[PDB]
Amino acid sequence: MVVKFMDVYQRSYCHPIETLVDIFQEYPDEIEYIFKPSCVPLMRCGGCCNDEGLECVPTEESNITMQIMRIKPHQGQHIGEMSFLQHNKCECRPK
Amino acid sequence: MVVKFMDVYQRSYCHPIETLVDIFQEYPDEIEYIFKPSCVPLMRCGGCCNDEGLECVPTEESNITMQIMRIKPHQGQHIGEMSFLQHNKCECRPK
Amino acid sequence: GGPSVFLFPPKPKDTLMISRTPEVTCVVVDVSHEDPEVKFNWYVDGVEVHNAKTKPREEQYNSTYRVVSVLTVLHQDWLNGKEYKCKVSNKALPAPIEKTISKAKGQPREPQVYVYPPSRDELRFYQVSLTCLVKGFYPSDIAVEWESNGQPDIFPNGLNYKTTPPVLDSDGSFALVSKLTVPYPSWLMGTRFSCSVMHEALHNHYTQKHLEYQWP
Amino acid sequence: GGPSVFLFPPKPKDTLMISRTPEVTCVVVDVSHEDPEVKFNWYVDGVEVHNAKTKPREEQYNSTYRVVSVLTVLHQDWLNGKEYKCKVSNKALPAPIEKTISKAKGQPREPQVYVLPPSRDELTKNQVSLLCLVKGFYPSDIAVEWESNGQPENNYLTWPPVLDSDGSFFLYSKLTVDKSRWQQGNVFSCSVMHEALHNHYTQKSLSLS
Amino acid sequence: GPSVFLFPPKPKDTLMISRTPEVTCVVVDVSHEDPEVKFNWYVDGVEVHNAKTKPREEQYNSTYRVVSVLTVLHQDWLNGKEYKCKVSNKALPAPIEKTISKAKGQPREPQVYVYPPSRDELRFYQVSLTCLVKGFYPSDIAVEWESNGQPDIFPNGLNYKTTPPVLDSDGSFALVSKLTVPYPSWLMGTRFSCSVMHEALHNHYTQKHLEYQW
Amino acid sequence: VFLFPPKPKDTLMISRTPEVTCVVKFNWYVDGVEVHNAKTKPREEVVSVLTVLHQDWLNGKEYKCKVSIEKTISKAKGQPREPQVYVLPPSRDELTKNQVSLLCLVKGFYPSDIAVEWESNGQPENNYLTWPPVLDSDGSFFLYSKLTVDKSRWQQGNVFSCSVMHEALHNHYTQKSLSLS
Ligand SMILES: *[C@@H]1O[C@H](CO[C@@H]2O[C@@H](C)[C@@H](O)[C@@H](O)[C@@H]2O)[C@@H](O[C@@H]2O[C@H](CO)[C@@H](O[C@@H]3O[C@H](CO[C@H]4O[C@H](CO)[C@@H](O)[C@H](O)[C@@H]4O[C@@H]4O[C@H](CO)[C@@H](O)[C@H](O)[C@H]4NC(C)=O)[C@@H](O)[C@H](O[C@H]4O[C@H](CO)[C@@H](O)[C@H](O)[C@@H]4O[C@@H]4O[C@H](CO)[C@@H](O)[C@H](O)[C@H]4NC(C)=O)[C@@H]3O)[C@H](O)[C@H]2NC(C)=O)[C@H](O)[C@H]1NC(C)=O
Ligand SMILES: *[C@@H]1O[C@H](CO[C@@H]2O[C@@H](C)[C@@H](O)[C@@H](O)[C@@H]2O)[C@@H](O[C@@H]2O[C@H](CO)[C@@H](O[C@@H]3O[C@H](CO[C@H]4O[C@H](CO)[C@@H](O)[C@H](O)[C@@H]4O[C@@H]4O[C@H](CO)[C@@H](O)[C@H](O)[C@H]4NC(C)=O)[C@@H](O)[C@H](O[C@H]4O[C@H](CO)[C@@H](O)[C@H](O)[C@@H]4O[C@@H]4O[C@H](CO)[C@@H](O)[C@H](O)[C@H]4NC(C)=O)[C@@H]3O)[C@H](O)[C@H]2NC(C)=O)[C@H](O)[C@H]1NC(C)=O
Ligand SMILES: *[C@@H]1O[C@H](CO)[C@@H](O[C@@H]2O[C@H](CO)[C@@H](O[C@@H]3O[C@H](CO[C@H]4O[C@H](CO)[C@@H](O)[C@H](O)[C@@H]4O[C@@H]4O[C@H](CO)[C@@H](O)[C@H](O)[C@H]4NC(C)=O)[C@@H](O)[C@H](O[C@H]4O[C@H](CO)[C@@H](O)[C@H](O)[C@@H]4O)[C@@H]3O)[C@H](O)[C@H]2NC(C)=O)[C@H](O)[C@H]1NC(C)=O
Ligand SMILES: C[As](C)(=O)[O-]
Ligand SMILES: C[As](C)(=O)[O-]
Repeated sequence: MVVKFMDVYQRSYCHPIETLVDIFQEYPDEIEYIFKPSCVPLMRCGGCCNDEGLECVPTEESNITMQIMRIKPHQGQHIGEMSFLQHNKCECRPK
Repeated sequence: MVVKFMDVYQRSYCHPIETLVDIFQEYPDEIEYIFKPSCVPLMRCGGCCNDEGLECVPTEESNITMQIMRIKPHQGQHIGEMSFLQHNKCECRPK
Repeated sequence: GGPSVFLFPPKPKDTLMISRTPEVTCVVVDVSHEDPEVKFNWYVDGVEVHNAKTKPREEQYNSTYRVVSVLTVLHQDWLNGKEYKCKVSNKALPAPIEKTISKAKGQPREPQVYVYPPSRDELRFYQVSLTCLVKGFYPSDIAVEWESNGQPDIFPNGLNYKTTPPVLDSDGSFALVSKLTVPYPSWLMGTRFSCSVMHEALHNHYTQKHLEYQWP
Repeated sequence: GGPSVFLFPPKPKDTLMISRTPEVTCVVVDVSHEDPEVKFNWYVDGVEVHNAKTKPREEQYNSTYRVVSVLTVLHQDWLNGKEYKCKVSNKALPAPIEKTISKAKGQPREPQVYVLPPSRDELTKNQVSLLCLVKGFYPSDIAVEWESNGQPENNYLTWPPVLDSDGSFFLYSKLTVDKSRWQQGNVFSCSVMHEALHNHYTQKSLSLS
Repeated sequence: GPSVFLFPPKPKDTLMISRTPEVTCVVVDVSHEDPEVKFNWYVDGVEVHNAKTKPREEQYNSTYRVVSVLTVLHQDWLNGKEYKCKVSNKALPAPIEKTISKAKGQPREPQVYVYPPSRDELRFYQVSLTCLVKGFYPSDIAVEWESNGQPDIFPNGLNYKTTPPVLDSDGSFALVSKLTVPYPSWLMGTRFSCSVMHEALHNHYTQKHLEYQW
Repeated sequence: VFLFPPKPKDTLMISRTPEVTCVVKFNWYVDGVEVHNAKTKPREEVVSVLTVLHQDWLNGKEYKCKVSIEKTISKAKGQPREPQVYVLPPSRDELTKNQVSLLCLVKGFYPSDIAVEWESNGQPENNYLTWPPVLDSDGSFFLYSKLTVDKSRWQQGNVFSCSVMHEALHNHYTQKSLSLS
């Protein structure tokens, strides 16, 4: 079938979407470790706006804590809590 | 609360996840046009694997047609049916 | 204490479309369970009439009934300024309550209808606003609706519009604004939105203004 | 029954501009010529205040009196939700009547202001209608004005707030101007004042261009 | 003619004193014209009058299914006593007789070994834990898996399958049990245990544990 | 009569002869068509062996044996699945003994027809035990094969290989090897 223009534009419009974020990029200081899973699912703002002069940005954020396997080469490894920043509201605003 | 390791790891594991893709990434040569929406939501392989020697790749693919509006700046616009590649099945495979 | 009465006029759309049936509604509140019977007597320009429609009493959360009576009226009767009186008799009332209602007297005046597209500043939101200005009309009885040529695929739940109640303008006429909220892509894709106004001072009691996206 | 009491809140512009004075007004009607005495007691969150001012008694046409008491309040107190109580005592009443008022509770929402130029259809008339759309605000307390080249305008109509589908409010304000003034290129401005606005004030302008 | 099948008690019932071992005598292919069935139970030749017979069962193939259950003492079965079920019906001229007893032969203690998944299996989300049980005699045995992730990680139970015991080259029996679990439950350090019940084991019971090793 | 299918290894290798065994005058009918290429072995104080061709048995043809009673057999129907093959080295506890058990896990295959063998250094290892397939929870089959070897042979570093043959494997064959360390 075809996805009607109405449905396409709505689903792609600026909103919080589940996104897989690499842990190193959220904890670049903890580069001495290896994480399992190396990627975590986080609600992040994504999608397109009604004009090119606007950008999808978060308006209210929140923290979420997840259990991650932290591995240090040849020293040890354990499940540890790690906090991550998630987006609860998004809005299109000028660049 | 804290997200249990079971839940984190399962949701992070190689699977087809709704992903917002820039139309230009799929049509890099259609330069003379503006697209609305500029991005489309496509099922694409993403997530982490059980071993660093493995990668998440698609094993079953298909196309999906969407109504996208095409704009030529100083001429006009029109709604057309563009097709995109989506990933139906994903598996961890040796590199 | 005692029960109270409220007499409501017909819907403007009903008085202006021959297909529809206008009706005057007499509502009685604060009716006790001990004495729940209410007798309605209707009069039109003084003469009594017996085509009244009785509604089943309605229990309210405050342990009291809401008794209603509905009188259907002729379109020309209401528009010609006839007076409708509801007389209410209840065991808890030492004397029956009377209430009258009639169309506002005054030279009818034709509404002007103007439609405005969204402001460019509003594009920062997914939903955009279409505006319909209706001014210069008398009496205040008027009906305003929105339509679209969009198939039910576009608006399966209908259109989300709200309208200000009419208020008096500087020239003795009434004026209002109706705001229609629609998703931007429905405006962008060329959907044609229409503001339909029904008023007695209009030819055929009906007019319409249309609105759609414009390209340079 | 007997005398009736109605308690009115401050004007939105008075609570928002520090230069102005917000006041709560306690109006007593249906006062008889037999028992014309009226005493007021004012309370802020239950604590009694004594800065109220009673206006001179006003005889009405239905052979009753209208007694008014005005209480000056603090801007922050009203905006912080403090409760203002008027207690009215009159020999014709079994017990005193008590009325309370306070700002509406709930998360305030910032309004967005949009100015709409006149439609092409109306450009055949001697006067055109400029519209100011204010939507998405809470609470409903708000003030709207028009200006042009500095001088304020006078011939404009503002409708009261309407409850929108998402629980916020919206309104329109209509400015009537001579078509020549519009087509001459003058700049017209819509000024809005609301709690949730930066400095309680925003302004949007439009002109033919 | 109707057929008879005589089944022995569950190995788990004979090894736990808290349980009740029972020998079951099933009869199939019972016609509607001659539905009656008689049961005569014998142990060491002596007849017993303690079996409880369960009511017939209409089967999907229009035949009746009659079952009689006989309780036994733990010490009786483990000592090798012989049990016989005799069936009588008009559809068979001679009453069928079946016999069951515990296998004779020197009992042998099972050896239990556990294995983590092969590295090549990690390309799947579900991985396999293996428990080898060999060297035991007689074949009567019970094998189950357990985890300290029960019930909080595995509320619905554990997903494992076990081969029927087969005679190995040394005259003893051997089997393999495969437990399937999600990889992260294995990675996160959850303990998994292969539990074996057999008459030649101390307290009729032993356990081997498996954990992720770094 | 007991009509046994051919051996999985015979049906998968061209060099070998797959044959149905009509264990008890014989008459064979392939999907109806009668054949007389059958044979009858010496009566043992009887067996009729029907030579079949590889592709026909693997393509699901039906073979009836009618002796003078009719019984038929054919390959199992259903979406075939490729077997996964894993080899597990001896457990630490077993290394305290003079013999050690090498395990070959084969899971996720359909139909159940399969053949497993062991070998080392180019010579076939014979002291192994293979359990019949077990129906797994996902509708496919799995099995284990256990090779027993003297611990000395393992500790010396010799490589042992599990060979598996199944219709759904590329070339009908795959191999996994295993050694000390
Ligand atoms: C026991 O409970 C019941 C019901 O429960 C309650 O119902 C709702 C409304 C909430 O209160 C809930 O919290 C609660 O569950 C109580 O019944 C109520 O009683 C009061 C009186 O005490 C009535 O007030 C009047 O309301 C009318 C408006 O009524 C319309 O709009 C309502 C909006 O909610 C709606 O509920 C009504 O059903 C009615 O709706 C209309 O119905 C008609 C007919 O079906 C239909 O054609 C219309 O389309 C439809 N419209 C809408 C929008 O729904 C209001 O007009 C009255 O105001 C006049 O009178 C007042 C007192 O005299 C005065 O203060 C006003 O200023 C105004 O004054 C002037 O009066 C003169 C003549 O008197 C008149 O000529 C003038 O025009 C008028 N105005 C001016 C400027 O001069 C009045 O306020 C409620 O309607 C009624 N509710 C219902 C559902 O019936 C009951 O009171 C409770 N009992 C006790 C002891 O507590
Ligand atoms: C004798 O005469 C006097 C006065 O003289 C008369 O004045 C005029 C009106 C002409 O008729 C003259 O010819 C005549 O001489 C009568 O006094 C009147 O009494 C009625 C009640 O009987 C009062 O009605 C109330 O009015 C308020 C609104 O009042 C403001 O607006 C009026 C115009 O719209 C204006 O006239 C008033 O002066 C007042 O003006 C405000 O003043 C303040 C400070 O002074 C200022 O800050 C404001 O800016 C200003 N506003 C404006 C617009 O100018 C109305 O809100 C009331 O409605 C509530 O009460 C009703 C009945 O209780 C109820 O039905 C309503 O639903 C509503 O109450 C709801 O429910 C509860 C109440 O139970 C309430 O708590 C809720 O909040 C509310 N719900 C919602 C959703 O809101 C009410 O209708 C008149 O104001 C009053 N007139 C004056 C001038 O004081 C007297 O009645 C006569 N005697 C007899 C026997 O008839
Ligand atoms: C009408 O439908 C009936 C129901 O479908 C048919 O009944 C079936 O008839 C066939 C033969 O006609 C019998 O086949 C025998 O099965 C024995 C094993 O039975 C166990 O397993 C089956 C299937 O797994 C199960 O349904 C049975 O109920 C039984 O389960 C066991 O029950 C005991 C009793 O409590 C319990 O303790 C066990 O835990 C439990 N186990 C399991 C796994 O469930 C076989 O052992 C028989 O083997 C024969 O061949 C052997 C090798 O030569 C030989 O050594 C044996 O001596 C024996 O001769 C045999 O294959 C089915 O059991 C029977 N089903 C039931 C439920 O009774 C009926 O035949 C049919 N009538 C028609 C078509 O005319
Ligand atoms: C790009 As066209 C609408 O001219 O086919
Ligand atoms: C949803 As609200 C009460 O903050 O307008």
